[PDB]
Amino acid sequence: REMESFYSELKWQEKNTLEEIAELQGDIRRLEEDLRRKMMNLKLAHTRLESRTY
Amino acid sequence: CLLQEIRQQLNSDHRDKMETLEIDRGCLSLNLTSPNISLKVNPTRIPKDSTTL
Repeated sequence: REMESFYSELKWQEKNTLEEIAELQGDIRRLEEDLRRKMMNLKLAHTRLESRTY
Repeated sequence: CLLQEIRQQLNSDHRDKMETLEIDRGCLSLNLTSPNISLKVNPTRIPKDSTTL
């Protein structure tokens, strides 16, 4: 009885940890795409300055 | 003679303002996803002209 209670609890914690890992991967890829979008805005500002310096 | 010289200087000033308007309209027309954007070398520099308003 004691052994099977502990076994059931450990699988429930396995389930919740796997769900958290999946949703944290989704947030990681959203952060990673917003890095490149901000790089695009940086390129635009640099070429506006060097456009006006002619 | 004096009027000829004054008109020469005003012609030069008009040319400068037309070229200025043209470059500023191009800089406004640029946006995202445009094929001319890039990271520019030293974009925060101040050139030798450096006129104030």
